[PDB]
Amino acid sequence: IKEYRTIKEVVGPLMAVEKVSGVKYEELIEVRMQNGEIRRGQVLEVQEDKAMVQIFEGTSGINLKNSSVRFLGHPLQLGVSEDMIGRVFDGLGRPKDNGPEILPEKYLDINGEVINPIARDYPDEFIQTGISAIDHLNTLVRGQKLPVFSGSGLPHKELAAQIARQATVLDSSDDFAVVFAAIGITFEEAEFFMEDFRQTGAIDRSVMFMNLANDPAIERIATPRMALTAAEYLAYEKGMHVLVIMTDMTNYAEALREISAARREVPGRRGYPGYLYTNLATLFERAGRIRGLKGSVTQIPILTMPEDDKTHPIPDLTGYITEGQIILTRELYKSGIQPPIDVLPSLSRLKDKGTGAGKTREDHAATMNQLFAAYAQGKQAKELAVVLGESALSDIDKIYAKFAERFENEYVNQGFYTNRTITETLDLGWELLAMLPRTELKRIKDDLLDKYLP
Amino acid sequence: MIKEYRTIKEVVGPLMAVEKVSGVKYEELIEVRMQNGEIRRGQVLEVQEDKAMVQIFEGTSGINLKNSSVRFLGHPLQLGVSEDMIGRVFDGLGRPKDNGPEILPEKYLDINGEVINPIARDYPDEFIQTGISAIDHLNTLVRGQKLPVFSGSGLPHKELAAQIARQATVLDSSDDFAVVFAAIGITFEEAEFFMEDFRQTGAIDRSVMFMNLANDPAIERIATPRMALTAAEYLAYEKGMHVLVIMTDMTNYAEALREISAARREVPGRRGYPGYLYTNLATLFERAGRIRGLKGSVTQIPILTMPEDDKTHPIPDLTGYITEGQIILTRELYKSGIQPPIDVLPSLSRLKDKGTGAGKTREDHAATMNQLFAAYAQGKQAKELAVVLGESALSDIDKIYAKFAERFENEYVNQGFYTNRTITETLDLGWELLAMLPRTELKRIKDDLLDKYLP
Amino acid sequence: SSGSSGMQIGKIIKVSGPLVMAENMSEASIQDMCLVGDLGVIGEIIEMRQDVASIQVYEETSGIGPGEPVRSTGEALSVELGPGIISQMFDGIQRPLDTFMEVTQSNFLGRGVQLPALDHEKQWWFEATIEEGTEVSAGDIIGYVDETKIIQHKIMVPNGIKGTVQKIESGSFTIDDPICVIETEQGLKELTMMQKWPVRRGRPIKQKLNPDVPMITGQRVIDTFFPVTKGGAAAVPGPFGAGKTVVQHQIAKWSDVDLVVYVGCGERGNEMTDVVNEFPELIDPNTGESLMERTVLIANTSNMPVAAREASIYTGITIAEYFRDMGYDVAIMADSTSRWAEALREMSGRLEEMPGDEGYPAYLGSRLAEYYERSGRVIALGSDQREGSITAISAVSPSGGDISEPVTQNTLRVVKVFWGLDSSLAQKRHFPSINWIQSYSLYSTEVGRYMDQILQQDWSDMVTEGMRILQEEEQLNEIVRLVGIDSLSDNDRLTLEVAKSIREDYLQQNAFDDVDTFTSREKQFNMLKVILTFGKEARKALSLGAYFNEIMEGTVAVRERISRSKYIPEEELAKISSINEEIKETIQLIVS
Amino acid sequence: AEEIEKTRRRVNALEYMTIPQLEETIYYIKMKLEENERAEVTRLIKVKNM
Ligand SMILES: Nc1ncnc2c1ncn2[C@@H]1O[C@H](COP(=O)(O)OP(=O)(O)O)[C@@H](O)[C@H]1O
Ligand SMILES: [Mg+2]
Repeated sequence: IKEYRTIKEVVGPLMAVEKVSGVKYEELIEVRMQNGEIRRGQVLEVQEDKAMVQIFEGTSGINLKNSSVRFLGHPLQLGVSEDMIGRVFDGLGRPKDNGPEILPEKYLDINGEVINPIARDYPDEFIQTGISAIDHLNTLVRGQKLPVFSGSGLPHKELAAQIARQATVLDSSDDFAVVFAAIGITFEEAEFFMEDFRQTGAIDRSVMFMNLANDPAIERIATPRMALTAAEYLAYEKGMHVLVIMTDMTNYAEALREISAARREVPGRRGYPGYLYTNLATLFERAGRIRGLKGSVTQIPILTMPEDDKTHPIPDLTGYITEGQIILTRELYKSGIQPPIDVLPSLSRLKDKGTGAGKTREDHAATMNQLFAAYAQGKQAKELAVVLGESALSDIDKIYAKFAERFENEYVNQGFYTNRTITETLDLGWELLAMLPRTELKRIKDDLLDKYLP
Repeated sequence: MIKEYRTIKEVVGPLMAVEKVSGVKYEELIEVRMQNGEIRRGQVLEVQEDKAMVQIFEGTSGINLKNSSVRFLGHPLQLGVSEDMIGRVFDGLGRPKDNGPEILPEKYLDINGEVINPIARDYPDEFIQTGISAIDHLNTLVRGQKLPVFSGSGLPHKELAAQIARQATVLDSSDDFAVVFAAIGITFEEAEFFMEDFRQTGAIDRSVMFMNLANDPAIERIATPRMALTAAEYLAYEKGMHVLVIMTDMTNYAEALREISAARREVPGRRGYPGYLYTNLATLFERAGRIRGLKGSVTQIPILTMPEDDKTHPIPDLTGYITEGQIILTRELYKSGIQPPIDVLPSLSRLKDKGTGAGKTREDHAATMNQLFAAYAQGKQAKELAVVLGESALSDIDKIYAKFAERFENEYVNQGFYTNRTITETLDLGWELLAMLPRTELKRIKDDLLDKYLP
Repeated sequence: SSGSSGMQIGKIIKVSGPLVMAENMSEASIQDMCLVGDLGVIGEIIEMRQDVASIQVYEETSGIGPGEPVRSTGEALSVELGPGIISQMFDGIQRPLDTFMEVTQSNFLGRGVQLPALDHEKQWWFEATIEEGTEVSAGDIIGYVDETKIIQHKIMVPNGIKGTVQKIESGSFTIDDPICVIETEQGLKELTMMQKWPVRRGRPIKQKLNPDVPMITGQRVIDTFFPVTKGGAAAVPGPFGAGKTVVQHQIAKWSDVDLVVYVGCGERGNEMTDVVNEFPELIDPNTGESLMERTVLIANTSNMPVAAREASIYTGITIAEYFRDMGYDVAIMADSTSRWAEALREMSGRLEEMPGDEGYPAYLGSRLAEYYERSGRVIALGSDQREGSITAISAVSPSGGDISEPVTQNTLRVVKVFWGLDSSLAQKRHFPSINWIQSYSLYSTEVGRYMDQILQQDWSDMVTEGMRILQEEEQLNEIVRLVGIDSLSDNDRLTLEVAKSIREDYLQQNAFDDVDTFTSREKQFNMLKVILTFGKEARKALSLGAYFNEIMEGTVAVRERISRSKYIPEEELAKISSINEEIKETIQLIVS
Repeated sequence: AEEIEKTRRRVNALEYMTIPQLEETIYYIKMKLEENERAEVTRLIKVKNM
C-alpha cells in the first residue's frame, strides 16, 4: 500500500500532499496523525506530484512533519449486505446501534451510476401510505420522487415517522423495506425517530442512517448517498420495494453551502452553490424503476421552506426536480389538522399511474377530481363568506363551505397514528360527496354515481 | 515586409498569446492564418517585451498553435473608403456582402478617427422635420445631433427608425439624407425589416450599410459601429454629404466589450461591464455634428434596448449622459395601441432651444411644448387618481386635464408609422388639443401670443 | 521511441471535476475531440497553453488522475447524418442508448464506451435519381432512402464537394458503402449515404426567408392569440409545474411539421422514458404509421454529466438542420435551455472565468443568439433551391418564476414569441397556464392576414375583439375588488361573463383529454365565433332595454352547450356553428 | 351615504392595492441589493487575488 510522509502545507480544512503518484480525483485518504489518531479525507483535485485533500474531522491539532497520508485507492464506499435490515448507521455507514459488526457482501461507490433512460420503466404502481390526503389526492407511486414541503415547528417529523411504519405495498409483497435518512438533525430529533421505530416495530423493516448537527459537514452531504446506495442495492439486486425518506433536506443544502465556501467556490443565487440544482438531481433521480427488474426505489425528501418561502432556492429547485409536492401549512396546523396537508398547492404528477382498477378500486380518479373541485369551491366560498358575512352566500355556497369544513376535520385530519387503508379512504370520500346534491357532481359519470354514492 | 511569426504561445477563448515578437504596436491589425489556410483577422490588445496579446474577431475554432502563424499588418484596424460605397452593403469588418464589383478604395482611414476640435465644431441649429410630431415639436431633432432611441425587447423601435429614415427632410432645402446603417448583433428578421423597407423607398440606392447579425461573431461588433461612423465622417466631411447614422442594437455592442473584458480578467465595473465603458461609448456618439467651412453634416440616431426595461441600467444610463437627449419607448403606451409609443415625459432633446423659434418655425413653438408638458404632467397624474378613486373624486378642472391627457396620447402621440405630419400641422393640432382649457390656467404662454394663435 | 513510431499521446497533468489538463497535445487543435484517461472518457479540447490542453470532459472523471494517457481523435464535435437516425434515442454526444444498453449489457450508463451513432451494418435500399455526368454542387440530391413510410431520407451532396457524377446506381447498401463517384478537380471522391458535420458550426444555406406561415399546434390559446410561424422561435418561461414540458409535448404531437427533434436538456429521465413508450403508440389516421417515425430524441438528463447538456442542444439543432436541407419543415424542442446555461456557468467557474450576469459567463447571450439564429425559413443549398425551415421551441426555467433571469431575458431579445406561464393559473388548474396579458407574439399581425385568406373570415378582427375583452376584464376586476360587482353596469357585467366564457370555454384546454388535446384550425374558428356572437347579441339585447339577469337566466341551455363545445368531434363541427342559430333565437325571446 | 362609499372606496383601494404593492416592492428591492452586495464582494476577492 501507499504511505506518504510528505505534507507540503495545511490551510484551514484543506491539506496539500507532495511527491505523490497514482492518486485520483475524489480518491479517499487516511491521515495518520502524530498522536496515532486516524482522520479520513477526500481528494478535491490532483495535479502532477501534488494532491489537494480535505479532512472530514478537520486539520486541527495536526503536526505536518510527523503525520502521514495514506491513499486508499478507492472513493467513498459503502459495505452492503442483506443484514443491514434492522440496523442503524451513522452518516458514513459506520454502525451505531452497538450491535454485531457486518461482513459486507461487497462495496459500492455511493455516487452510484445513472439509469439508462431507455432502460427506465415508468413508475405505474400504487403505494399505500395510510394518509388519506396522499393515498387519494396526491398518490405516491413506486419509483416517484414525492417531497414534503414543511416549515419550522410543523409536524413533518410526525408525518415522516407515520409513513415510515404505515407505508406498505398491497398485493402481499413479502419484501418491502424503508431506508430512513437523517441529515444534520439535533440529538433529540434523532432519538425521536429511533425510539418510535423500535416501539412500533418499524425498525425490523427499516435501515436507518442517522446524521447529527454537530457532525462534520461532509458527512452531512454524504449521508443521503449512503442511504440511496443501500436502497439501490436492496431494490435492484435483492428485488425489494424500497421507500427512502430523507430529512431535513434544508440541512443538506446548508452543509453543501458550507463546504462550497470552504473550497473557496463562488456563491450562486441567494448564496447557495450554482450547482445546487444539479447536485440535488444526483440524489432525487436515483429513484425510479428499471425494466426487467423486480424491485424499485421511491423517495420522499422532506424539507423546511425557509420563512415558508416556496420561491427559496431549496424548495424551488427541488420542485424543478421532483414529481410533485406535499405542502404542510401552519394555518392547518393551528387548526389541529393531522397531518396539516393543504391539498390545493399539493400535487402528484404521476398519480394517474397509481390510481385505477387493479391497483386501487375503479372510482379513485373520479372522486379525486370531484373532492378537489368541491373543496376549492368550498374554501373559496368560505373565504367569500367571512369577508361578506353568511348572508352573501347562496344555498349551495353554504353547504359547500360546510363541506370543506368536514373535509379538513374528518377526511384529512386522521391522526398521526391512524392507518387508513385505501378502501377506507375512498369510502369516506363518498360520505362527504353525499353532502352535495347529485346534480353538482359534474366530474363524475352516472354509472359510478349509481354504484357508490349513498 | 511581410511581418509574420510562427510562435503562438496560448489560445484561450477569443484571446491569443504570441511571443518572441518584436516591433509590434498597440491596436495593430493582425491576421491569423491557420494550418488549413483560413485567414482570421485580429487586433493587438496589449504588447509587453517580446510578447503580445491579440483578440481574434472570427473566433479561435480549430486552431493548431504549433502549425499556425500570425501576420502583423503594421497598421491599425482601418476602413477602405470610397464614393462607390453608396448603394453597397458590407459585413461587420467592411467586407462586401452584396456580390458587387471590387471597390477601388480611395483612402484607408483608421476607424478610431480623431476628436473634433471644439473651435472648428460649429453648433447644430438646423431643425429637422421627421414627420413624427412627438419628435419634431416636443423633443426637437436637428442635423448634427446625437439623439438615441431608448427601447426594449419586443418594442417596435425598428419601425420608428424606419419611419424617420424615409420621412427625414430638412425645411428650407432640397438636401436628401444619405443614411448609413450599422447592424449590430441583431436577428435576420429585424435586419430584413430595414432592408426591405429601404428597397421600396429606394433609399438603398442612397445608402451604405454595415451588417453584423446574430450568427456573426460577437467580437466583430466592437469594430462595426466604428466602420459606420468612419464612413459617415468620410462622406459628410471629405465629400460634403448629409449623413444620417442609424445603429442597432447599441446594447449588443456593450455586450461584446464585456466579453473581451471578462476574457482579459480586467477589473469589472457595474454589472461586469468594463470600467472604460463611458469613454468607449463616448468615442462613438461624440463623432457627430457640423464643422466650420464644411457644408456636410453627420447626424446620429442610435438604438438601444434597455435591459430589464431599466433606465438606470449602465448602458442606457451612460448613453443618456453622453448623447444630446433621448427618445424613450414604453410598453404601457405600446400596449395601448399608441404608434409610436413615445413617452414624452422622460424623453429629452438638448438642442431644441437654438433649434426652433422664429425663422425656422412659428414663434409659438417654444411656448406650446412647455405648456403641453405641464398639462400632461398634471393630466396623466389625475387619470391615475381617477381609475382608483373614481372620476367623481376629481375636481372639474382635473377631469378637464384627465380628458386632455388621454386625447393627448391617442392623436398627438399616436399618428401611425406611415403618416407624415409637417411641422405646421403639428403646431395647429397642438393648439386644438390644449384649446379645451381655460386661459387663466395657462401661465406659460405669452398673452399676446395666445390671442393670435388661440382657437 | 524504442525503435518504433506511433501517434502522439498526451499525458494528464491535472484533474478537477469536468476539467482535465493534459501535456504533450502539440498536434491537437482547439475544439478537437479526445479520449481522456485509461478508460478513454470522451472529452473536448477548449483551451491551449504551450503543449498543454485544457479538456472539457463530457463524462464523469471520478477515479481519474495524472499520468494517464490522452489520445486525440482529430475532428471536432460532430454528428453522423444518414439512414438510421429516425426513431432513435440519443444522449448528448449522439450515442444510441438502445444500443448502449445491449453492448454494455447494463441498465446503467457507464463510461469509456464509444459507439457509432448509426447502424453501419443495416442494409438500406438506395434509389438513385440523378443522371450520370451531371454537375452536382453542394446540397444537390443524388437519390433517397425510404427510412420510414412517412419520411423520405434524401441523400445530398456533402459540403465542399463539387464535380461530376461518374458512377451511380441503385441497390441495397450500407452507409459505409460507396454509392456515387464524383469527379472533382482534386480527383475522384467516393460518396456514401452518411455524412458528418461539426455541431458547433451551423450548416450552410443559400439565404434566409421571413417566416410568414403559422404553425398548427392544435392549442387554442396559442394558434389564436399568440401564434408561432414555421421558422419562428418561441420561449416558454415558467415556474415548476406550470406546464413547460406538457406544452412542448403537445407541439411534438400535433404540429403540422415533417419532423420533430426533442431535446431533453438536463431534465427528468422519466419525461424521456414517457416519450419513447407513448409516441410509438400514437398513430395519425392518414399515414397508418406512428408518431415515433418522424421524431428524433436527444436525452441528457439532469443527473447525467453536466458538460454534455450543451452538446445535447447543439446535437439536436444540427440534426434539425440536416433534414431542413432536405426541404422538410422541422421543429426542435429544447427542455430546458436553463440547464444549458447552468452548464455554461459550471464550466465557467472551473475555468476561473469572470462574470458575467448572475454567475453566468459574459458570452451567454451570444451562445443563445447564435443558437436561435440557426432556425428560420431558409433556402437549402442546391440547384433545386428547395425551401426548408426550423421552428425552435425552448423552455426556460426561471428561478422562482422571476423572468428577470438572464436566460429568459437574453432569449426574449432574439425571439418574437413569448408564452409566459403563470403559477397562479396553474394552481387554479387553468391549463395551458399561459398568461394572456403578459404573453405576446410579434407574428400575430402577419398570421392574421394568412388566416383571413385561408378561411375567408375576419379572423384577425375576431382575435382582436377577443383580446380586447380579456383586457377590459383585467381592469374591471380591479374595480370589482374595491367597489363591488353590484356597482357595475349591466354592459360591464356582460363583458365579464363573455370574458369568463373566453377563459373557461376556449383558453382552458386539457392536454390529457382525447378530444380536447387537439383543436383543428376550422374548429377553433367556430368555437370563437359562437363565443363572440353571444356577446354581440347580448350587447344588442341590452341596447333594446333587456336586463342582464334575464339574459343570463334565460341562457343556461346555450351557455352549457358553448362550454361543452370543446368536446365536439372534428367531424361534427356543424353542431358547433349551429349554436349561432340557437343563440340568436334565444335572446330574441328574452326581449319579448 | 354618498360620502361613505367614497371613503369606503379609498379604504379598500388603500388596503388592497397601495399597501400590498408597497410591501412586495420593498422585498424585491431588498433582495436586489442583497444580491448586488455579495455579487460585488466575490468580484473584490478576485481583485484581491490578482
Ligand atoms: N396543457 C395542460 N393540460 C392539462 N394539464 C396540464 C397541462 N400543462 C400542465 N399540466 C399539469 O401540470 C403539471 C406540470 O407539467 P410539466 O409540463 O411537467 O411542468 P413543468 O415542465 O413546467 O415543470 C402536469 O403534471 C400536468 O398535470
Ligand atoms: Mg418539465
